[PDB]
Amino acid sequence: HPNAATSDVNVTIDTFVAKLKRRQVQGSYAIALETLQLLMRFISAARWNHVNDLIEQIRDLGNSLEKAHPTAFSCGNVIRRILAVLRDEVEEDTMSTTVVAEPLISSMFNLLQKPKTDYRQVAIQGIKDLIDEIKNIDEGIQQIAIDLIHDHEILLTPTPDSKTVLKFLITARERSNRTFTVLVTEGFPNNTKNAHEFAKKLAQHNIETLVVPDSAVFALMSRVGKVIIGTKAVFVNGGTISSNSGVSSVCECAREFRTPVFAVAGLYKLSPLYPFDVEKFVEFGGSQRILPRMDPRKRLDTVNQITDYVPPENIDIYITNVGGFNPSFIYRIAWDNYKQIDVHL
Amino acid sequence: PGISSVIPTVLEQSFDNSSLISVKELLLNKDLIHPSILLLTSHLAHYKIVGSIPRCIAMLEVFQIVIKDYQTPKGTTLSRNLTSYLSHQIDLLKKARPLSVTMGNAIRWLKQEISLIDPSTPDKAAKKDLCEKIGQFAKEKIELADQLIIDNASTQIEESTTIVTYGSSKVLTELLLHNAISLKKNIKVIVVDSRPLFEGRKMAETLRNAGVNVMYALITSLDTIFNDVDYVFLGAHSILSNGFLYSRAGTAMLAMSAKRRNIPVLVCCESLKFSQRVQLDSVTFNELADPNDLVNIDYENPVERRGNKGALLNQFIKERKFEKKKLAMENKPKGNKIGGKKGSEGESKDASNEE
Amino acid sequence: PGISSVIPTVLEQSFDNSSLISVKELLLNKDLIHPSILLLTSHLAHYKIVGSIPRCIAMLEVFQIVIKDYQTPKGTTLSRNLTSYLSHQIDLLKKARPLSVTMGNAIRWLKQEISLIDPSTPDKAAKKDLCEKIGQFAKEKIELADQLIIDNASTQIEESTTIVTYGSSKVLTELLLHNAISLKKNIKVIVVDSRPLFEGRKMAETLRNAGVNVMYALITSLDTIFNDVDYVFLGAHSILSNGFLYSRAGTAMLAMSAKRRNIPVLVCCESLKFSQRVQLDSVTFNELADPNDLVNIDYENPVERRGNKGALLNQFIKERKFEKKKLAMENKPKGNKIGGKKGSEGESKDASNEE
Repeated sequence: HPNAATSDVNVTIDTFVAKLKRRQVQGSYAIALETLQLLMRFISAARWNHVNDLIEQIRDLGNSLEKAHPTAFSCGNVIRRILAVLRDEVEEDTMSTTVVAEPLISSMFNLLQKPKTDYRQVAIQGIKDLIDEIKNIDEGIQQIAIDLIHDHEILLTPTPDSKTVLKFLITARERSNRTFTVLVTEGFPNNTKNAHEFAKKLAQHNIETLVVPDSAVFALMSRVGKVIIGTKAVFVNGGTISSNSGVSSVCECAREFRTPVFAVAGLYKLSPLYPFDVEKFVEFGGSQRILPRMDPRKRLDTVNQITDYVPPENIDIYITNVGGFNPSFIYRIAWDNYKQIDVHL
Repeated sequence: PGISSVIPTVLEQSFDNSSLISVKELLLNKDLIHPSILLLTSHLAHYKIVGSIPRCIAMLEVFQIVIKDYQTPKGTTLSRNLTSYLSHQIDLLKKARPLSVTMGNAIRWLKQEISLIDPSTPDKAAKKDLCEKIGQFAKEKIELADQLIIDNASTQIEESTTIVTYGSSKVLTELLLHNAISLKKNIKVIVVDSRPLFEGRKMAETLRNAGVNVMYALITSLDTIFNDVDYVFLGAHSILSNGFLYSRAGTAMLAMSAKRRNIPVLVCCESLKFSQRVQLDSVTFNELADPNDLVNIDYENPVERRGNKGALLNQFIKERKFEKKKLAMENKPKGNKIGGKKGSEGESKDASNEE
Repeated sequence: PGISSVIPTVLEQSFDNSSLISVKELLLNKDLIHPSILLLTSHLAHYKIVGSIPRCIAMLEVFQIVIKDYQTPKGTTLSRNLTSYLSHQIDLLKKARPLSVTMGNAIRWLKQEISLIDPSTPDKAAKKDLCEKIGQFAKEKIELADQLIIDNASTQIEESTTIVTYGSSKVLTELLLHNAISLKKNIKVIVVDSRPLFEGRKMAETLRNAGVNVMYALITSLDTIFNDVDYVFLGAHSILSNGFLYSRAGTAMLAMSAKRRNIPVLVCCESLKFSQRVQLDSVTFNELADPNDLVNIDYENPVERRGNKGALLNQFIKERKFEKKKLAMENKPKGNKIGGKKGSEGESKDASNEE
């Protein structure tokens, strides 16, 4: 379905699209919030009474959005979650309208063999619930994080950008008796300013700062205790796409020198799409912030990428609001909130 | 002698194996110091281009110049205070910035030469043959060695080659150029470079000036170009009698990656770069400059800007340290090509007795 | 009221988090305590036989006994100060020897039971049915599971065997005994012991009590031990949210050795022992004990020699510390034998939400 009714029925769809394409919007969380708001708007004014059709429309909407931007996934994920929420309710409803138990929460063979209400209010409530979840993940991660940090241990932190990760760090630092020193890589292309900001914030609280060049990790890794990330996108076979610069090489180094790798994670930040090739999911960067002047660019070839992908061979734990989980296991977690049908929309 | 100590930057709780600062801006210099040494010091202090090989050559040249300028006094003999002078110069160099193994070797050779010629021979005739012999030495233990390296590379490197490197090692540059214009072949040459220095950039520029297809690379994503890459040389500086390489920047990471993915890593060297001293980690003996090299927003080198950065003591504790020289590994750099032609770094000192 | 303070020996520097102190010899307490709990605590503290499997059973038995003895007061209902009593018991237990994962599970179950029948009932009807229920539960989730495990193991052996062993795993003792007796195969058993507590010795004794072909050795004596020999077995205490082997002491090294020397390892587990507490290291929370576990000079346990060592608090600058519970490497042990016969420990919490 195209954008024919979805322009005067709801107000700021075009604005949202613009924000997505031209990157007026800042923050994955913020994107998610915007998506939620859009969904709310869709719900409030428009009337349907027919449910399956509505669901299909929503799927189409989500799909189009996803196709609009091949590396921002939060928007998609939120929509998927909402779909999932709706679907179970619909299934429940059908059984009442018309008027068997499984070994666990979900069966496998049911996919091969043949299997007015205050629903709007429930839907409304769902969005609110989602919003609340998005607001207070940290109040659920807090007492799962302070379960794996000790004394006299060097802590490496590449890509420190989010308000979540910072807060996590702050909570740990509050218990100042717990001894930890912070090494922070600057992150060449984009992370630099952000890294500096993070360092400043650390200093504000009285947290010991060490500013790191990206070439110099091999020289530090043997002294590094525990490594924490604050990723953007979480995946199927265990790996992640992190918010830009210097993560692959770091991970390789860790693997070689055998180093523990923490990752701050959220299930809404987690994607059920499988990454199969480097040739697609890895997002490249601008040469504008490398070298001024364009006449040397005639013969040479500058190669740079913003956000980078991680193979699961390296990271080991995903500290969520639910708990820290294994990378060669997180698929189950995802499926406890997502499906195999809502994949290729 | 001048001014020592009284300088900014803390002692650093992490890494303090060598001292960190010195003499940059000249005032009250002694009335006997040769200007060439001073100028060299001034250069090295804020140097972009040179690293290991050309530095030594420059030093040699300077020494030759000094010798030319020197004549036997009426009171003091030819071997009376020369050695003292040399020592002073070495101390000045050390104060400025720590040195290389090749340099040490050269110094040793000079000392030997001082002993060899007896203080009774005609003075004019003495330095006549001295400067000739030094020139000969330079030709043999550098230029000839370089030639030999080139020829070694020639037999080994295949028809049509993609070569990936890091640094500013002049030998490698020469080799690349040779491959481009002299023997003539297809050369996809990729160079990597870090934040503080622009060695790689400079090399790329040089290659362009000779007309080569180049890819300019950075740390944040090396893998993106390998995952294709077939043959790789590293930034050679100094080998120890273990079988390692005390070398520049995150070359070690690259080497590791190479080891992981298909291919061995290889290095060319001069048969006088070798030491007999040994070490085994990037903590052992660190080569340091000021944490001021990374305050400015990148792009160029001399800029002067206003923004946010400029806090080494101002805010609530802020340490912004780095390294220049690190440890390259052993099991991976299997290739070594020298003045004695061939060998493995596993055979770490099989030419040190042969000399 | 109780007793705190006065602790033996120096507190070292690292691994400073868990309770390791205390009432070893009793001196004044609170006045309504049933002494069976206290006795049990005393036993557990100075125990040299217990190893994961039986402790929980013992605890259950004790609880049963308590229930049987329990008199409901003439005033207040069946659970008013009972909860307080239970809390006190727990506190005592912790003071003596930490609550394990199985113990936690048991506590949870008890709490559930308490909730199930809320205050409204008399005495000899409620507890009559409670005791029976709990017995039935014990019969179900424990003994039968063990039997199942045994029978799984029985098939797991094919033709011709030579094995190396460790640990006071009651189940493993049962297993090996079963092999010896009611399977009559060619079962060879090699035993490894440990200093903190003598489990290996006990195992050996048990083997003897059958008349088994037994070799015996220790943690270090292994390099010669493999010079035909295939199987290796371990006895884990608990598995967390992670799939990591959070068990007793000398396992991990052995496992590593086995991995290195070609033929893999298999461990056995129970379908109640899994936890939602998350950790990936030894340091987080460990069974830490008094250094008196390292005073004796070899051979046996009660000998007491005035040889070379016998002091701790007077030893200025000396940090004698040992660990009891470890966290073994995830990918190393291959097979795990729980209620659902066979599976990879990559399962971790596959039965945790299943409950």
